[PDB]
Amino acid sequence: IVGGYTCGANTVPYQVSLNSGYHFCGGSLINSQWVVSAAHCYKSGIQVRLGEDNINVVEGNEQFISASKSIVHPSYNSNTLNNDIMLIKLKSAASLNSRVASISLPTSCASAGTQCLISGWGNTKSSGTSYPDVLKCLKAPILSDSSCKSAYPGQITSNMFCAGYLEGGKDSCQGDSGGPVVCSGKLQGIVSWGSGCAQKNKPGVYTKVCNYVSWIKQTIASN
Amino acid sequence: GRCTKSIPPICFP
Ligand SMILES: [Ca+2]
Ligand SMILES: [N+]
Ligand code: NA
Ligand code: NA
Ligand code: NA
Repeated sequence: IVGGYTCGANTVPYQVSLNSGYHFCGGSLINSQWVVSAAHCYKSGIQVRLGEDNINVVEGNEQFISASKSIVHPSYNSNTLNNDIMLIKLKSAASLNSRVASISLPTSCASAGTQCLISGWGNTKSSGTSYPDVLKCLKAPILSDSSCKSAYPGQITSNMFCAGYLEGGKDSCQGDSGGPVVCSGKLQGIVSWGSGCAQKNKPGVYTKVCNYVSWIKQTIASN
Repeated sequence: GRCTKSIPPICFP
């Protein structure tokens, strides 16, 4: 997250870190045994780390649980990034508490201008790299479809939206992929892609979770 | 340029 703030320990209790001997992507806990992340974050060897603040220190409140299922959307397109969503089933259920909590799925899509909370352990610099120990947060609005498409012509599918800013300085960045965009208490987005981070006229692009609620429910029910 | 926000990024020309 570039241009954000330190969230504070466990203030985003649905935020998970996906770990393979290092943090590589975020995710969002949606029930005690399932996490939403991005399709492009799929790999072998995923350990889900719940309850984290400082990802480099065992502070208390962590739960480390292996993925037992990693389910990339069957129609994920790795060149266009359409359908950039993955479900992870945890090998055992997480112990839910005030520091480890699920986030609700949308009942409808969000409107432009709604303020959302974007969070993660990604790079905090728009030029160069700095990876934070503790979770970072950014308040950011949903952009209109027409402005999103103006910024990224021919690339924004019906399963994407833009959020953030156009003046530069505030965005998600590398290492934030897969993590949450939460707007009035609903998981509306998954950090996906952009042209750089925090660049003028190049807002972040996010998977539109409201299009996948039925797919998520059907997939969880069958697994 | 156009890149995913993973470690490492996946980028497109
Ligand atoms: Ca920790
Ligand atoms: N725009
Ligand atoms: Na810029
Ligand atoms: Na259903
Ligand atoms: Na990786």
